[PDB]
Amino acid sequence: ELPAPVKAIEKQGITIIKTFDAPGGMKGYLGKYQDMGVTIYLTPDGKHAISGYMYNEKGENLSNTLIEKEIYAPAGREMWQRMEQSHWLLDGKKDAPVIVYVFADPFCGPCKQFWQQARPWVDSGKVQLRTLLVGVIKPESPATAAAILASKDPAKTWQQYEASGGKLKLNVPANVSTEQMKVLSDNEKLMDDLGANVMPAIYYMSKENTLQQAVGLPDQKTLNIIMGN
Amino acid sequence: LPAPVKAIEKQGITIIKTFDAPGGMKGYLGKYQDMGVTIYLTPDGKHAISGYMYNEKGENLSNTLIEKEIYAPAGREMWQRMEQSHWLLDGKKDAPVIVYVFADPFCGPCKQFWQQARPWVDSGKVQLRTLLVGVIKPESPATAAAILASKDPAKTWQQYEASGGKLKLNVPANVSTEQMKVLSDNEKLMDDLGANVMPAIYYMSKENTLQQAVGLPDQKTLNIIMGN
Repeated sequence: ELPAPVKAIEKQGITIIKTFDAPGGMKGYLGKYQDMGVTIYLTPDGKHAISGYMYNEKGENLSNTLIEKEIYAPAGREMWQRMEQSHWLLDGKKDAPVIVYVFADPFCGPCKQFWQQARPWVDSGKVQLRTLLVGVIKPESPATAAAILASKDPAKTWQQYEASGGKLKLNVPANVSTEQMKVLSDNEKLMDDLGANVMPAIYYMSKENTLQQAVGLPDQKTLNIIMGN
Repeated sequence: LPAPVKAIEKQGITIIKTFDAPGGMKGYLGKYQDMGVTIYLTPDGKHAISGYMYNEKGENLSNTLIEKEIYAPAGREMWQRMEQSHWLLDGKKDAPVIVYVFADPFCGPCKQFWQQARPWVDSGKVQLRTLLVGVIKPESPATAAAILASKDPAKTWQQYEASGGKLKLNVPANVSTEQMKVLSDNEKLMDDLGANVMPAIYYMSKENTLQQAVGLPDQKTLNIIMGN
């Protein structure tokens, strides 16, 4: 179905997703190479095609913009909304401009270190952390997570738990209640879909409104990026 | 962070996580713009290599890892949402290759794709699972609902596509509430997937990552959709 120059580019290992309208009398083709988006532009003469990246007068990489909006953004918007709708615990001001979701377990050492790393931004009102608790690392992870979900102020209990390094004493109930069992079960199902079993599993949005991830304790550059610097 | 890795960070790489690599090497998974990157710290601890690691059998382990950690997760939730929808089966229920397609009764390219798929569907290798929507023409909703309302909706849809839309239908007095829900749910999922042109085709790669094709596929894309 494809113009010959585009078929030649196909043979270099590119699979075509869709056509699109491009500037300057050029027809666009969006494709993938090993799951990375690629853009191809058919020239006006119709007898040549260019595989590469298009830039505009303002210096914007329009090919990256298009690949982000058409390939990556839809799955990211959906995961972001799913986390938004889950039972997360608030850490920081409800009006903090930067939102960060974190999967955490009570017996995760690195989760508490990341909790400490976040304090300067959280305690200044810049970032809110939204924790999705799971109970998967240790045998008592489910009950311990359930005990904090059961407390009168779960979000405050979680802060005390992380700040104290897990030394905070709890009243653990006779069993995980059906409501608490649902929260934990849903949170691990969202964690599984996201592909990280190591914690903290940190999710945040790029300036391009694409979902980004950090797993384990971030280094200084990744931390500063997560926190919106 | 080890100094050679910090130098690579300054080239525009944001690190996601560490991982274990062969031979006393530590791995770092990262991104450059939209691109997944692997970095390997040398045993001496004083050098790092940004690139792709291969094993004796010739597998690109960096690509395997980048696919599993960065790309495979993005697809799963959309895939299950399509599975849970009210799709119509075209082919064997046990066919190993599953292909979802958003389609409208008045989409011309959808019927051409339906024809292209016949060799794989008829062989039992591929099942097409059609998510009907009613968006193209004023009569698209009523016609899609009529097909959902038929005695054997999956068979009516196949006959409808095979006939180029000439198949005559029994039209009901209105769209039922369940049919209306099916059409509305399918249209909202299609919107979330970001493609409004049809056929909008969704399928899984050999690497278990979600892929999309929009419009009538060319020969190479068709072979890939069908699992060749």
